[PDB]
Amino acid sequence: TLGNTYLTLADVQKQKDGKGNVTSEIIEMLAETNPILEDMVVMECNDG
Amino acid sequence: TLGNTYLTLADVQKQKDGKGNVTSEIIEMLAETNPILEDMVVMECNDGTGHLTTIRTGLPQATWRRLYEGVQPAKSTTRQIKDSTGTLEAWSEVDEKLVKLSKDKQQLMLNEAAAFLEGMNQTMASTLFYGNTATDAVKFMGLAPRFNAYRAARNLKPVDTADQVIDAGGTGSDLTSIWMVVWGDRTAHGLYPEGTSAGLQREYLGAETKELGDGGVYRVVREKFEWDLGLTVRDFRYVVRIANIDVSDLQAGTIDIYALLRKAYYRLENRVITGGRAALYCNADVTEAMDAAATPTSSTTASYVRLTPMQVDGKEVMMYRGIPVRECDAILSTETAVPSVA
Amino acid sequence: MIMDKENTFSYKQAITGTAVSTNVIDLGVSRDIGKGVPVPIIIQVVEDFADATSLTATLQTSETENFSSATTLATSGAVPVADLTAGKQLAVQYMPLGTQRYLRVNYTVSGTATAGAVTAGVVMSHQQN
Amino acid sequence: MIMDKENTFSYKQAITGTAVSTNVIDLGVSRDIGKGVPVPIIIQVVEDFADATSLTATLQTSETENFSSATTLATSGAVPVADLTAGKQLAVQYMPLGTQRYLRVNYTVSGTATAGAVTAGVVMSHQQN
Repeated sequence: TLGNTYLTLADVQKQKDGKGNVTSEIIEMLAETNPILEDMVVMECNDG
Repeated sequence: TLGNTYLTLADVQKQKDGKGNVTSEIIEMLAETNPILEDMVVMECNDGTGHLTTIRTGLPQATWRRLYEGVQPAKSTTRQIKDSTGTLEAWSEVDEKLVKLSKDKQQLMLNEAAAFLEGMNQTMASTLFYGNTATDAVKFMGLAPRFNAYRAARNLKPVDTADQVIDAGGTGSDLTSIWMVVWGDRTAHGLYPEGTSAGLQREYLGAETKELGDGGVYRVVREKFEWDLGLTVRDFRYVVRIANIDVSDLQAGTIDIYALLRKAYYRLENRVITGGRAALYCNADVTEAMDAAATPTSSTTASYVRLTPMQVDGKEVMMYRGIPVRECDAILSTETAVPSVA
Repeated sequence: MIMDKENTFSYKQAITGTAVSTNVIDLGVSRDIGKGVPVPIIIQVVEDFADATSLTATLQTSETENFSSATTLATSGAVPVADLTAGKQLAVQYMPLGTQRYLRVNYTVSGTATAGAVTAGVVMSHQQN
Repeated sequence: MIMDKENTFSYKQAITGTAVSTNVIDLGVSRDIGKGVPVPIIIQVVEDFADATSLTATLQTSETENFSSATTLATSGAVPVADLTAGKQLAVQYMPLGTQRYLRVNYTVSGTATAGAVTAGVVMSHQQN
């Protein structure tokens, strides 16, 4: 069954233009913006 | 049994003036302002069998790997959607002797060229805004048919084509819509088919022969105008529509135009983060309503704006939130009742 | 959709009542199409429909110019009345396999409608969305 | 052909009785993968059928692992056993449109069979003549 685990051949066919080359420009349409991880301060625990 | 095939004596005569020369000034009361034909981006379709776009429709679900435990790999689940062009073309034979006889050759031909160019621009804009191949076969796809369904109870960010249409009222015969198209490369653009030249073309073929079906023969001159394009909204995230705008209520102010506009620019959810050139298209009636809401007369019930005595005239609405609001003579105020996606 | 005359089954043909495609394609010799490079076709309803129960647009082929040896390359099936809406692609996205000299489109409607139209043919690039 | 393991419905499956496919290709997202660039498929019968009578070869698609309610995207019809030899294709060339959530192949057979097998699955490029 399945078919969702590894990068199957159908997906590779879908990821190329009609000229037969892989698509450089992929529309994301599911990316999100989250600047919490951008403005957050982080430093090494550096302890026990 | 007919005489409207080509330009004749009567037409050039009525194109003349009292002085006796072809006029350089014809008042075009059928001319239109069609800004979208100037703010659009046109790029070649060099992808074969029409331009193709690759949506992404899912992302992996990573796992917190406790040490010495295996992680099952996942994949990027994409999806594709392709678009096509559609051509417009017009011709004009004007009986080369006739244009020779009229003194102003260039002026006469320029008058006819402007006429053809304006008519074809009107058709291009009208079908760019409402062309639906699902009812006309040959034409390309406009922004209207791709969005003719709204999510009734909107979900926050499962962005679907029905998730970018805000509805308020309508359900009559006064309906209209407002547009928000991002004119950029990976936003939306005009595909001219591979090999086809870009934009409205023009070919002064010159003199011809026009052989009749009874042995008749006389020179003609033919000028050919051609244009094909497709709008290919590659990411409907960059476009949002507000439909079912009741013109009666819009002028009566019963519906809040600015509440809808604010519901846009947030369903748009883009150019508030990233993107390219933006625009906002609506007819004269809608902009009239916006200017009314900016500087209100005894406007229904409430407006929440106070004005000064000198601030009772009101400017034109112009740039809304930094988006240049362009008025286009193609968004009809007699739209169809865009239905709920249920 | 870059349609084209001289390769069109029917341009804006009305569907009301049982009838066939106005134009019948003729490929010179009985050679094949569906094989090799895909050839998109759209037997698609253009204008809405009426009380007719169903519709059975089939892609019949035959060696003779007049179709006395019917051969179904692909069938729309008995599509119900509700789905006879504009933009409904009633048959396969691409040209089926086994094209003979001539091909027709056969419209078999359960009952007769007061409305209904179809523009069927081969397009340069089938337009999605 | 370079037909591969994963997106493959059945590999030399006998389905001599009235069985169904085994490898139900499941996709979490309704991609409806047929759109745009095509994807070749085969339901070619791989070894002959002896005593069957019909081999309705539906391409049922549903929205649950178990196909509680399924949708047909390609049906071959009641193909008589006289044609169920090697290479007898049973549906269209490329991927259809409407693959909502899950995809399994049905093999409704009129009567039982003593021989028969198929190799339904996705193929990178078809083989013709």
